[PDB]
Amino acid sequence: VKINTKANDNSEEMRHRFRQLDSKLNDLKSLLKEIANNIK
Amino acid sequence: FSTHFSTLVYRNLQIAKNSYNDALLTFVWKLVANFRRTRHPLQALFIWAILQNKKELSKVIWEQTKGCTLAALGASKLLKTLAKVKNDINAAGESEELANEYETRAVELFTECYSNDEDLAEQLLVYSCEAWGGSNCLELAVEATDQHFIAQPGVQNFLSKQWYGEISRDTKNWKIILCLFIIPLVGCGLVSFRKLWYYVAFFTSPFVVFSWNVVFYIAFLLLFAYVLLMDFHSVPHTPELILYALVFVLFCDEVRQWYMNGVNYFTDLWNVMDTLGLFYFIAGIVFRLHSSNKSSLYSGRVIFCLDYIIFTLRLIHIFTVSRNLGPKIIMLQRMLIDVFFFLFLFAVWMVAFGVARQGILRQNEQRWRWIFRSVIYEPYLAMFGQVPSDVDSTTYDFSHCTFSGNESKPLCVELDEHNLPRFPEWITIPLVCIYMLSTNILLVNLLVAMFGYTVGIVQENNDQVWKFQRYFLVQEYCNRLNIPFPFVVFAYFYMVVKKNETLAWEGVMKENYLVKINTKANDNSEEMRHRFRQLDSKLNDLKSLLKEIANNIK
Amino acid sequence: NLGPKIIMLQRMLIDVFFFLFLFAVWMVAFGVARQGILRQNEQRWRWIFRSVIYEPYLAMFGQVPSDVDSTTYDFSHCTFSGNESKPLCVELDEHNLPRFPEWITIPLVCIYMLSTNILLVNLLVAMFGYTVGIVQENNDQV
Ligand SMILES: CC(C)CCC[C@@H](C)[C@H]1CC[C@H]2[C@@H]3CC=C4C[C@@H](OC(=O)CCC(=O)O)CC[C@]4(C)[C@H]3CC[C@]12C
Ligand SMILES: CC(C)CCC[C@@H](C)[C@H]1CC[C@H]2[C@@H]3CC=C4C[C@@H](OC(=O)CCC(=O)O)CC[C@]4(C)[C@H]3CC[C@]12C
Ligand SMILES: CC(C)CCC[C@@H](C)[C@H]1CC[C@H]2[C@@H]3CC=C4C[C@@H](OC(=O)CCC(=O)O)CC[C@]4(C)[C@H]3CC[C@]12C
Ligand SMILES: CC(C)CCC[C@@H](C)[C@H]1CC[C@H]2[C@@H]3CC=C4C[C@@H](OC(=O)CCC(=O)O)CC[C@]4(C)[C@H]3CC[C@]12C
Ligand SMILES: CC(C)CCC[C@@H](C)[C@H]1CC[C@H]2[C@@H]3CC=C4C[C@@H](OC(=O)CCC(=O)O)CC[C@]4(C)[C@H]3CC[C@]12C
Ligand SMILES: CC(C)CCC[C@@H](C)[C@H]1CC[C@H]2[C@@H]3CC=C4C[C@@H](OC(=O)CCC(=O)O)CC[C@]4(C)[C@H]3CC[C@]12C
Ligand SMILES: CC(C)CCC[C@@H](C)[C@H]1CC[C@H]2[C@@H]3CC=C4C[C@@H](OC(=O)CCC(=O)O)CC[C@]4(C)[C@H]3CC[C@]12C
Ligand SMILES: CC(C)CCC[C@@H](C)[C@H]1CC[C@H]2[C@@H]3CC=C4C[C@@H](OC(=O)CCC(=O)O)CC[C@]4(C)[C@H]3CC[C@]12C
Ligand SMILES: CC(C)CCC[C@@H](C)[C@H]1CC[C@H]2[C@@H]3CC=C4C[C@@H](OC(=O)CCC(=O)O)CC[C@]4(C)[C@H]3CC[C@]12C
Ligand SMILES: Cc1cccc(COc2ccccc2C(=O)N(CCCN)Cc2cccs2)c1
Repeated sequence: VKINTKANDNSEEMRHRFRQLDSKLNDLKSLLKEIANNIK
Repeated sequence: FSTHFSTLVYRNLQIAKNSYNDALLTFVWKLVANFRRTRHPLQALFIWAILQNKKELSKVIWEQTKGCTLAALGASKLLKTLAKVKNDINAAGESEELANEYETRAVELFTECYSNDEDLAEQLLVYSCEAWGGSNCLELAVEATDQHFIAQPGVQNFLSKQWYGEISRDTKNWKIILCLFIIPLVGCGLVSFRKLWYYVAFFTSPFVVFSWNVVFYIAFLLLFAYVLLMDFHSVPHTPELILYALVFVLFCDEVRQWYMNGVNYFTDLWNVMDTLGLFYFIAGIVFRLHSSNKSSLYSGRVIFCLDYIIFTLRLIHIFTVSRNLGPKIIMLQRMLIDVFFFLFLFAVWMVAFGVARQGILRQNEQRWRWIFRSVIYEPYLAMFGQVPSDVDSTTYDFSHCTFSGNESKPLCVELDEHNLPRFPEWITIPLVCIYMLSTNILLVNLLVAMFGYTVGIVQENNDQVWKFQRYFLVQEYCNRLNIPFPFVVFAYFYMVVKKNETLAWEGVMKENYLVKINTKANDNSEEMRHRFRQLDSKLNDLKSLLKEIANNIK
Repeated sequence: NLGPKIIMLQRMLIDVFFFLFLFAVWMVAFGVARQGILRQNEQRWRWIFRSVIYEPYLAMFGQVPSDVDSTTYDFSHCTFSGNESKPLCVELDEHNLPRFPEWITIPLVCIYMLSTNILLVNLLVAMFGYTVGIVQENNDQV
């Protein structure tokens, strides 16, 4: 477990979090587009 | 080649070829002259681009040539020789850097090749050149003193396999050395032949020939010493005739070396030493044959003694391949400057002290031998811990000195009106004390410190130089008849009386090496910014589409 | 306290062997040359080795071989024949004067002393210093 923690201490998860946020934003944009299409 | 070839570069190349010349310079010069006035067009283009200092274009052209290691080695040699003639300071760095870069490229490519298949790598190494420069990779690296390429594990392993010959490289040295003495032990399984026929295989190995030559040289030295010390008479006896016979074959080998090579053969120090030793031996024989006159015999004996010193000092050179003493012997020649500095300081102090003491003790010696004896020899002996003496009146005695120069004794000290010595001790004694302090202690300790620093500094690359010299010696031994020294005269007399899969594999490994370099460069892992920019552009496009949809709705 | 140093002691054989090799080469050369140019046909092995090896060996410790200069040479210690247990007398010429020239013997001994007593010992000191510096890293482990 200590070896695994030392390996994971890279702290590169920021890129993964940013990618997840971008995917969520894309999903929100798609939902907004669908709502706009439904309105018209 | 006719028009786009730079005129300045053309003139410089012409001057270098006409002035220095070399096995490769002549070839490139002739090719350039022919084109201006196997065809190998890629090699010609590579040379044209490299002679004009086009690093990137030269690298691009290099990736297309079939023989890449040989081309890189030739390029490094060409750049080094061109820089050796250049006078501009700025270009001297650029040419050296480019040559080093190409040498590194060749080293890396050969390391990649050897790690895949040793046999094919060795075949490529021995692969003869198709008139690229008239030589293969090893010869070009040697002529370009590319020590890195010769010091890498693959070339050293190849040289070791060639050196041990048929005998397996994984054979204990002591076992083979023991088997050398007792012949019948070779039949037994003590010695391997992994690589009757066994005898020929054992005796054709240059290792065994070298060992036998060492044994015979030691025996020759023993015989020489015995003749000098115990069996020297007016008329030479059988042992001295045997000694002359043994020297004759060495003289014949020296003449053969003079014939194969030329005046360049005398550039090396040890060849000069050998020639001087042989000439001294001949002069000693000439003096000795005058049995009637004893003075000639004594002169011949002295000449033989000096020649014996010369012969004996060569063991240091011959034993520079043992792999334990070799590196230290190689480093030995790296400490001349410290010795010269020490000798300079010591000589200055010696002259000053000797002249002062002789002047303040004795007047008008008029004999040169005693002048130098008192001025140089006695102060020189102080280096080893003995005081010059004669500086204090108490220990001085008049029995050893002579008032006149008729006898072979030092001149007596100047005496005053009362027949007492005239020199004052209160300046002589401090003088000798200061001289001893300066010479015996400070200088020796300073020399020790300088030797320590030099040893520390030069240990980094000593093994590389030793490996280069090992290659030289191994090639020298393999090049000659490869016969034991005492039995080479027969070979001389008889010979006088009577007398591309590899390139494709190299290209594939070159492509693999280029791909590896590209991967190493791309390992930066900076693509995250590009991915983020692409995501931002996609988001902007989605926003524009949403705005268009909203506009369409209203 | 002494253990690590004793352990490191066995790490300096190669330097000693190199020093002994060079010293032996020089010793043999100088001894043979001097014996040949001073005396002829000793015929006794013990004195041969005494003059060729032992006396030059003593030069390692700072004493000059001697017998190279005619001034200090005396005939009392030497014997013309080998009956006695003394070194053989130097070869004499027609006028009963020693025959060897000093202008080659003296430089020979000076060069030998310079090469052996000073250069070799200092080189050994330097090699010992380097070896001590290098091997101190893992001596405690051994
Ligand atoms: C005939 C009598 C008077 C001579 C006896 C003296 C021995 C001490 C000499 C004779 C031959 C010598 C050997 C001749 C050949 C070699 C091989 C040499 O080792 C290598 O060649 C290493 C090569 C490498 O791998 O680089 C070291 C010296 C050695 C053992 C010599 C060591 C000393 C020996 C045994
Ligand atoms: C003016 C008078 C005093 C004449 C003096 C001449 C000597 C100083 C010459 C004669 C023989 C020479 C030597 C022959 C052999 C050697 C060993 C050699 O040692 C090495 O080079 C070690 C490195 C290697 O050879 O691989 C260096 C030159 C030296 C001392 C030579 C240079 C100096 C010597 C003693
Ligand atoms: C006494 C007089 C009348 C004759 C002169 C004798 C010398 C010419 C001989 C006697 C023994 C020989 C030595 C026997 C053993 C060795 C060790 C040898 O060094 C090695 O074995 C290195 C091997 C390695 O490094 O592994 C070099 C030669 C040497 C000094 C030999 C060189 C010449 C010596 C001193
Ligand atoms: C650090 C180094 C360079 C200094 C050397 C220290 C001592 C070895 C020297 C310094 C001054 C010297 C002294 C200078 C003068 C004399 C008088 C001299 O006797 C005389 O006066 C000679 C005339 C006479 O009276 O007969 C005997 C030596 C002595 C004590 C010298 C002996 C050694 C001394 C103490
Ligand atoms: C009455 C007193 C105050 C006079 C000064 C006493 C000391 C300061 C003197 C006496 C002897 C001198 C020394 C005599 C010889 C030398 C070697 C000399 O070395 C060199 O300059 C290069 C040559 C070499 O290294 O041997 C340096 C100074 C030193 C130590 C001298 C420096 C000053 C010393 C110690
Ligand atoms: C005089 C003749 C007739 C008899 C021979 C006497 C020696 C056998 C004895 C006398 C005193 C002894 C020594 C007394 C003290 C010491 C120090 C001792 O070293 C330590 O104490 C190391 C301890 C540490 O490292 O902390 C090793 C033995 C030694 C040299 C002893 C070893 C043997 C010696 C020299
Ligand atoms: C041919 C003639 C001249 C015979 C010469 C034999 C000697 C050279 C032998 C006899 C006793 C030996 C010694 C017995 C004890 C020691 C101490 C020993 O020192 C160490 O190993 C220190 C490291 C440790 O022991 O932990 C090394 C071997 C040595 C010198 C031995 C090797 C050499 C000696 C003096
Ligand atoms: C740096 C080292 C290796 C060089 C040694 C320096 C001096 C110690 C040597 C160099 C040349 C030698 C000289 C060479 C020749 C002679 C003549 C010699 O006297 C003779 O001529 C003997 C015959 C006679 O006249 O009776 C006395 C020694 C001397 C001055 C030698 C004494 C010491 C000298 C100056
Ligand atoms: C008339 C003049 C111009 C002749 C040359 C004078 C000096 C350059 C000679 C005289 C004595 C020579 C020295 C005599 C002995 C040695 C030991 C020798 O050492 C070795 O090669 C290995 C053996 C060892 O280290 O002792 C190196 C050269 C050196 C300093 C010789 C180098 C050249 C020296 C200083
Ligand atoms: C003073 C003097 C003069 C000539 C020869 C020597 C002994 O030199 C060696 C001793 C042992 C092993 C090899 C050598 C050595 O290199 N040659 C080549 C010399 C190149 N000029 C001598 C050899 C003859 C046959 C095989 S080897 C010494």
